[PDB]
Amino acid sequence: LGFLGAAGSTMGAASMTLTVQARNLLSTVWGIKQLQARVLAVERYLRDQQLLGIWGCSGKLICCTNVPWNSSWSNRNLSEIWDNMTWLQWDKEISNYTQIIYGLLEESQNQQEKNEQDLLALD
Amino acid sequence: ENLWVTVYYGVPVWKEAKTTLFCASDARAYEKEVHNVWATHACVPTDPSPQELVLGNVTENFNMWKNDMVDQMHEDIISLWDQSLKPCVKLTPLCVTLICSDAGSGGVEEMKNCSFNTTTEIRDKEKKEYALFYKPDIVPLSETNNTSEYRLINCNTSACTQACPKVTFEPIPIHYCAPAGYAILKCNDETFNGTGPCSNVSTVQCTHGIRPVVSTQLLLNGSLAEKEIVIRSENLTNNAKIIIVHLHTPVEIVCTRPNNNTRKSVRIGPGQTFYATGDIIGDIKQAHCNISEEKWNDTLQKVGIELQKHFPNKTIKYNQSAGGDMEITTHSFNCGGEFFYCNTSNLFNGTYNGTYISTNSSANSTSTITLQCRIKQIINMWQGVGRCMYAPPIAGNITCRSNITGLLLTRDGGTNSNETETFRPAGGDMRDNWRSELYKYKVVKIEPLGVAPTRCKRRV
Amino acid sequence: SGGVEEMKNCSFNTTTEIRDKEKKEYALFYKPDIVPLSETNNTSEYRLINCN
Ligand SMILES: *[C@@H]1O[C@H](CO)[C@@H](O[C@@H]2O[C@H](CO)[C@@H](O[C@@H]3O[C@H](CO[C@H]4O[C@H](CO)[C@@H](O)[C@H](O)[C@@H]4O)[C@@H](O)[C@H](O[C@H]4O[C@H](CO)[C@@H](O)[C@H](O)[C@@H]4O)[C@@H]3O)[C@H](O)[C@H]2NC(C)=O)[C@H](O)[C@H]1NC(C)=O
Ligand SMILES: *[C@@H]1O[C@H](CO)[C@@H](O[C@@H]2O[C@H](CO)[C@@H](O)[C@H](O)[C@H]2NC(C)=O)[C@H](O)[C@H]1NC(C)=O
Ligand SMILES: *[C@@H]1O[C@H](CO)[C@@H](O[C@@H]2O[C@H](CO)[C@@H](O)[C@H](O)[C@H]2NC(C)=O)[C@H](O)[C@H]1NC(C)=O
Ligand SMILES: *[C@@H]1O[C@H](CO)[C@@H](O[C@@H]2O[C@H](CO)[C@@H](O)[C@H](O)[C@H]2NC(C)=O)[C@H](O)[C@H]1NC(C)=O
Ligand SMILES: *[C@@H]1O[C@H](CO)[C@@H](O)[C@H](O)[C@H]1NC(C)=O
Ligand SMILES: *[C@@H]1O[C@H](CO)[C@@H](O)[C@H](O)[C@H]1NC(C)=O
Ligand SMILES: *[C@@H]1O[C@H](CO)[C@@H](O)[C@H](O)[C@H]1NC(C)=O
Ligand SMILES: *[C@@H]1O[C@H](CO)[C@@H](O)[C@H](O)[C@H]1NC(C)=O
Ligand SMILES: *[C@@H]1O[C@H](CO)[C@@H](O)[C@H](O)[C@H]1NC(C)=O
Ligand SMILES: *[C@@H]1O[C@H](CO)[C@@H](O)[C@H](O)[C@H]1NC(C)=O
Ligand SMILES: *[C@@H]1O[C@H](CO)[C@@H](O)[C@H](O)[C@H]1NC(C)=O
Ligand SMILES: *[C@@H]1O[C@H](CO)[C@@H](O)[C@H](O)[C@H]1NC(C)=O
Ligand SMILES: *[C@@H]1O[C@H](CO)[C@@H](O)[C@H](O)[C@H]1NC(C)=O
Ligand SMILES: *[C@@H]1O[C@H](CO)[C@@H](O)[C@H](O)[C@H]1NC(C)=O
Repeated sequence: LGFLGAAGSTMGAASMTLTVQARNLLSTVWGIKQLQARVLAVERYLRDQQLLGIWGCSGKLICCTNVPWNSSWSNRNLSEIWDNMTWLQWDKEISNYTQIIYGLLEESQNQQEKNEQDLLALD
Repeated sequence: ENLWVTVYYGVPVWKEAKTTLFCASDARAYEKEVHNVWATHACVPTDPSPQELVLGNVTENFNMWKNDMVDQMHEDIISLWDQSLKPCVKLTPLCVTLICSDAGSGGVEEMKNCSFNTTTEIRDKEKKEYALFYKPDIVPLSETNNTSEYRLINCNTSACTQACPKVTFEPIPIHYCAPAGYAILKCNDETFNGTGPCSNVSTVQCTHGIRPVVSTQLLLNGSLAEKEIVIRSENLTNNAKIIIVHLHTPVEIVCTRPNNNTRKSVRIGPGQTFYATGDIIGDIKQAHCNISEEKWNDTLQKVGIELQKHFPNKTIKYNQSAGGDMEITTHSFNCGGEFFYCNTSNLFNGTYNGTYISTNSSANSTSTITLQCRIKQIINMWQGVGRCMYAPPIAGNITCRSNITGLLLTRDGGTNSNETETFRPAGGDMRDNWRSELYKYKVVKIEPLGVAPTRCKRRV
Repeated sequence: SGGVEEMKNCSFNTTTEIRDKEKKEYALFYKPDIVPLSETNNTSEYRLINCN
């Protein structure tokens, strides 16, 4: 499947297709407009890569972070989320809470890296 | 146990954004040595395999009136049109007073002779030359009852930049392709009313064939419908919003012209030569457009029985345009490099009261509808920033075997207890044609990042 | 009327929308923007400074 093969499919079945939607992010009168759009696409991909790498999840598609999830954010059972819902309604009802989640991931990565350098220096 | 968040990359979630788009043209448009006006040197070619993938169970809202590709297409067309008249002949030494008479013995009652003097390739020598300018391009400057002094119309306001006699106004199709990281959602619902949700959204990269035809008050060549006649409007409440009728069966329309002599070449300096209208050989006739009678009659009957759904107990009427000058009240287009401005008095003369009339006569197809009209040569289009041209004439006769696709209508303001309202045709802004050809598509941006709950524990 | 020092009238002629006909106009140009081109003791011929 090419563009958006599982944009409405099963949540548990949409985790087998993240590669094809991530493989294609880069592939005078109009000598400046396409240049600006192409540089903007490059910085969009680079911002995404740096935001992945800032919490220790670079080069790995599905990465895991040890920070917990509060009950005031979603309060919904996992089984019917992963077997009934889609991605679009999740982005509809979670996107207002994303900044504090990103801050929590950044703080957890900072704590993990500081324990790592403390363990490396103490040994 | 408890929920721990995990980050996901490569997630199919969407947002609405406004970005610039590309071009796409056929492979046959690059072998032409006439260089066209758009798709030879600027726009990129496309692959001969447009891949389209249908999505499963997604419903997406569409709003064709608040769109970004219509404005971007209009700006690209305006900029590309202004950039194609810079290395061309400028008619600045043509504002000299003209002495104009009837077109010889037995005048044609439509053109004036308009002999003048002009500067040749030598800056000192001047020579007397003649042409045959059209009547709507001739303005009588006067201080008394003088019937021999005339001048050109575009010397009064701004510029006289002639179009180059190598490019053509042929509307070849183009396709719009979204850039990297963006997609185009296209709605395949046949009962799409213009605004609202759609449940058969398909994701595509490049659009279908769009012909940027220059037309007002009536739609030329374009994409047909699928099932029935479709009404497009945003409110259908006031009388100041243009309504678009999208048809299903085409009606044949032709437009002809009598003969001319040739392009008389007149020099106004080093290299800058312009082609004016020469003589006229043979008898002179009128430039008319023919439309079939019974096809137009039952097509308007189909529009009536489909438009009666939005007005249950009201009869519909049609009449002339709601006043104005030549450029807005007449159906205007171009063919073969020559422009037409034609009266629509005999097409919108009727009414429908809800009772259908069947036309079953095989021998009645001989009767036609004729639209008599004149020809202009200086075009002031785009309602400003148009770079006022002077279209060169064509030597022989021309034909306009065309096709019709849609109609542009506008309701009139009624009175008290007015159960019979009228629908007059009107054009106006240029964005309506490209908005009618871009109802399906909507640009969309994908965000590959996401979060999800699971039981993943990263090992230390 | 008056003296109006440091300004001069400096009426000229210019082309209309017709390249053949020309019409007379007038202004009030400043003194340092006016240069006396001269081949004799003519006290009426003046030109614009930046046309040089
Ligand atoms: C809506 O759709 C219709 C049909 O698709 C379009 O009609 C076509 O319009 C184009 C131009 O607008 C026509 O092309 C012109 O045809 C002229 C006559 O063609 C006959 O003769 C030639 C030989 O001379 C044959 O090859 C041809 O098969 C026909 O038998 C030509 O004389 C024209 O040549 C001019 O252009 C070329 C290239 O620019 C120049 O090199 C020439 O010197 C000359 O200036 C031109 O090729 C086409 O014929 C029409 N189709 C039909 C079926 O008639 C409408 O234009 C389109 N749009 C609108 C608004 O209605
Ligand atoms: C427009 O006027 C010009 C000049 O009055 C006409 O040119 C003359 O045409 C006659 C033919 O009837 C020639 O004998 C002359 O030599 C022409 N004079 C020129 C070229 O200076 C011209 O024919 C008129 N236009 C029309 C359509 O009749
Ligand atoms: C020069 O252009 C102006 C417009 O900028 C003309 O003014 C009007 O032009 C229209 C179009 O022909 C006429 O219908 C009006 O009667 C004109 N006058 C007014 C007051 O609106 C102007 O007439 C043009 N110059 C000449 C000599 O015709
Ligand atoms: C045209 O410009 C030149 C400058 O390139 C003028 O030359 C000098 O101008 C100053 C300013 O008035 C005078 O004081 C000098 O005497 C000029 N000559 C030299 C050799 O410096 C020139 O005068 C201008 N033309 C006219 C007619 O004034
Ligand atoms: C779309 O969702 C409905 C809702 O359960 C489901 O029945 C259907 O199979 C889904 N479509 C696809 C292609 O999975
Ligand atoms: C144009 O120039 C010619 C020069 O031969 C002159 O005789 C004529 O009077 C001028 N004016 C007109 C209106 O022809
Ligand atoms: C959606 O459009 C595609 C286009 O080919 C068509 O095949 C399909 O049948 C449409 N969906 C429905 C439910 O009709
Ligand atoms: C336009 O539509 C809105 C809501 O769809 C409505 O409130 C408004 O009255 C309409 N405009 C007119 C002039 O009726
Ligand atoms: C159309 O407009 C004209 C304008 O005067 C009016 O007289 C006429 O009644 C209208 N309706 C029809 C059906 O002609
Ligand atoms: C169109 O035709 C009608 C009747 O034939 C006529 O009254 C009118 O002046 C014409 N022109 C325009 C611009 O409506
Ligand atoms: C409209 O149609 C009627 C009926 O055939 C006819 O009498 C009339 O002349 C036509 N034209 C106008 C401008 O009313
Ligand atoms: C008009 O031109 C076409 C070809 O473009 C030709 O077939 C037709 O015969 C011409 N009309 C006349 C009256 O000769
Ligand atoms: C218009 O209709 C004619 C005959 O009905 C057809 O040959 C022609 O291809 C149509 N035009 C377009 C652009 O499809
Ligand atoms: C300026 O041009 C006009 C043209 O109408 C001419 O009559 C006049 O002699 C010229 N010179 C002056 C100094 O006004």
